Amino acid sequence: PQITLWKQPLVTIKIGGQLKEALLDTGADDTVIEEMSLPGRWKPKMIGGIGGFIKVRQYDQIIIEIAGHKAIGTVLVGPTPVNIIGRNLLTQIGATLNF
Amino acid sequence: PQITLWKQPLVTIKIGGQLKEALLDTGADDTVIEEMSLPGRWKPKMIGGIGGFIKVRQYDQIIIEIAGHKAIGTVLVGPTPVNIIGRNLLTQIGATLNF
Ligand SMILES: CCCC[C@H](NC(=O)[C@H](C)NC(=O)[C@H](CCC(=O)O)NC(=O)[C@H](Cc1ccccc1)NC[C@H](CC(C)C)NC(=O)[C@@H](NC(=O)[C@@H](N)CCCNC(N)=[NH2+])C(C)C)C(N)=O
Repeated sequence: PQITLWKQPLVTIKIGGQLKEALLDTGADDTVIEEMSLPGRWKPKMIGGIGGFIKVRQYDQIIIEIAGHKAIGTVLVGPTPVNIIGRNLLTQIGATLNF
Repeated sequence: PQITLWKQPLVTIKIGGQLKEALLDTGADDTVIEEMSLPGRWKPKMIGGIGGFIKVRQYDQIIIEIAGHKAIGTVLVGPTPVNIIGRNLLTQIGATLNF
């Protein structure tokens, strides 16, 4: 849909069968969720932003539904202060901000 | 001017008289520019992100130009790894997420 920004762009997502709330983040390359149990083998990685770098577990080929829109890709799980859907997944669902 | 999210949504902005490039970040409640000498009375602030907090100076009622669009607002200046336009300014240019 068309989402304005007077409020944070939070939507609901379903991963690993459970619901969770996440922020549509245009400033992130990747998708990162707070620590949870996800089926599948994972690989340790480091990612950074403001503040610095944090360790996370990278899960490849995760099926995720973001506002009823399916994507299947890389999700990173670790201690992010907020769950964010980055461009890696936003691209999959056809998100554009525009002009 | 809206955050064309796919490849890093970077655009030209004008602040304090200098031409700059910034990342349009839904998910950035704030705008934070690279260290620079802006005249104007400030307030010391601490903003948090991915891996922690960063000390920045807060300037209010700052006039900036985002992809040829005029906006006025609170700009924070500090040791940021990239210039970030946050929702506080994105809303004034009418930027929206579309999928
Ligand atoms: C595919 C490559 C992956 C490998 C990895 N890549 C990265 O780490 C890439 C560059 N990082 C990013 O893209 C990260 C997000 C993590 C990620 O995407 O993986 N982006 C980010 O962290 C971007 C800013 C940024 C962009 C580019 C470079 C640096 C920084 N900010 C995202 C973030 C979202 C929010 C939900 C936490 N927003 C902010 O950090 C803004 N903060 C705010 O708006 C605060 N008011 C939010 C509350 C914080 N406080 C609290 N909870 N008590 C700030 C910019 C004013 C690497 N190691 O190089």
